[PDB]
Amino acid sequence: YAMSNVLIINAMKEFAHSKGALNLTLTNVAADFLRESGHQVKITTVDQGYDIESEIENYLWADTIIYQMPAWWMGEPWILKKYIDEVFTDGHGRLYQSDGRTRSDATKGYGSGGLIQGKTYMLSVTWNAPREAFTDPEQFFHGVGVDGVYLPFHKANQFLGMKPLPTFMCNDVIKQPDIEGDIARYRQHLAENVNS
Amino acid sequence: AMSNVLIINAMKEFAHSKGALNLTLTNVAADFLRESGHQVKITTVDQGYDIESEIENYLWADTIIYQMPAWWMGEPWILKKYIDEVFTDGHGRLYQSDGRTRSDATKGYGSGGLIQGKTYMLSVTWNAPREAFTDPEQFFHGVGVDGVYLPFHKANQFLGMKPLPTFMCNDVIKQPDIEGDIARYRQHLAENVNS
Ligand SMILES: Cc1cc2nc3c(=O)[nH]c(=O)nc-3n(C[C@H](O)[C@H](O)[C@H](O)COP(=O)(O)OP(=O)(O)OC[C@H]3O[C@@H](n4cnc5c(N)ncnc54)[C@H](O)[C@@H]3O)c2cc1C
Ligand SMILES: Cc1cc2nc3c(=O)[nH]c(=O)nc-3n(C[C@H](O)[C@H](O)[C@H](O)COP(=O)(O)OP(=O)(O)OC[C@H]3O[C@@H](n4cnc5c(N)ncnc54)[C@H](O)[C@@H]3O)c2cc1C
Repeated sequence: YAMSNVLIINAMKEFAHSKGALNLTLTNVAADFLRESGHQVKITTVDQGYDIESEIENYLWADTIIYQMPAWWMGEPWILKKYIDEVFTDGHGRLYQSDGRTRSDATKGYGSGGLIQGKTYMLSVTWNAPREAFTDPEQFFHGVGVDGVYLPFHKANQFLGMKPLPTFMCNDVIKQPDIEGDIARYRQHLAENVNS
Repeated sequence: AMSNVLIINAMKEFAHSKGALNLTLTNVAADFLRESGHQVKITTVDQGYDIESEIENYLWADTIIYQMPAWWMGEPWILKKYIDEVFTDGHGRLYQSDGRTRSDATKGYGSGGLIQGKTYMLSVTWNAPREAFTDPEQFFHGVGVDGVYLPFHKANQFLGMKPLPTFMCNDVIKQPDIEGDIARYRQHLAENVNS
């Protein structure tokens, strides 16, 4: 005997042709909308630094983890890979227990040794690439979709026991900025997938 | 005319990874390739690097081999940092654009590379068993090692390069097999890197 607890991990970074403003904006849009909607929200700003232990506790507290990030060389910026390499690993015993296999039947069960089953996660990504690069079979990603491109990132999260919510993506963000459209679409996405 | 080979060793001592298998395989490749007549250069990512020198190394190389452990389903963060710095700073030399240099912006993404003709190869070490990649009911839904490494492949292909077949060692923690790893890797190099 409110709404779901949400942790937003903002992986914005000012570097070369990325200035981090779109990712900061979408982080704030989600935080404000979700809070308005009744969710408690915590925000981690990766590039600013973080306390590994606190982050592990944040995952345990969260019902849903949103990764807000730009696309850097087809995936997460290095700062976010460092964050999971530190946080997930140090989370051994609390976020996951094992690889889910037995030495007895070693070919089976990989990825079933998580401890945070029940929690969900969602990718919110920003790309210079057009949406068609992911869906047109003759284009760069051979039709595998955004979730095919992010398959290893998805699987790192699923190894802990989590399941994904549908991915949100903004495309052509450099050549054809559409902040108003991004915000409207994102609010709609959050209303459908994160609010319940 | 054996290919110039750049080996990028992304080993890192951290938590349960001691880096020894990746260092061993880096050496196995360097020695075998040198004996076979290739010029070889080695970048040890965790020990540090000069970005300009690395850009020059890619231009020098005919084939780039990434020797790396699997960390959270992919490359260690140090190697993602290496490409985020080197590939980006290499704009104008390693790649020119995203390939959309004419009116039709929904098309051509990834065709703006500059190092077409060069090849790259992944040499990876995993605790996961080989069946996790191939058995359709297992974790990776049968997409294979190259499906798991899709984004890393595509980062390299955006520069214009094409892959050689991937080499993988599996169950490296619970069931080490250094002798087998070495024999299999030499065979893989002979078939794919030697010409
Ligand atoms: C190293 C590196 C690698 C990359 N690799 C890839 C890749 O592999 N694939 C790919 O598709 N892209 C890639 N890019 C592009 C990258 O994805 C984009 O730069 C990033 O998504 C932009 O997000 P940002 O938060 O940095 O926004 P910013 O760069 O700050 O802003 C982007 C645009 O949105 C506008 N904007 C942002 N916020 C607001 C606001 N609140 N109001 C009005 N306008 C706003 C800005 O004015 C600007 O026009 C890469 C970039 C770098 C630096
Ligand atoms: C943060 C982190 C995340 C990880 N994520 C994943 C993952 O998502 N998926 C996955 O499958 N695995 C993962 N692992 C496991 C990781 O892939 C292995 O630890 C790595 O491949 C081992 O390679 P290494 O070079 O560090 O070897 P080491 O750890 O140094 O050695 C591995 C074994 O090989 C032996 N060995 C090495 N070289 C020799 C030699 N020359 N002679 C005799 N014996 C030798 C060692 O004694 C040891 O038994 C992760 C590990 C870490 C630390």
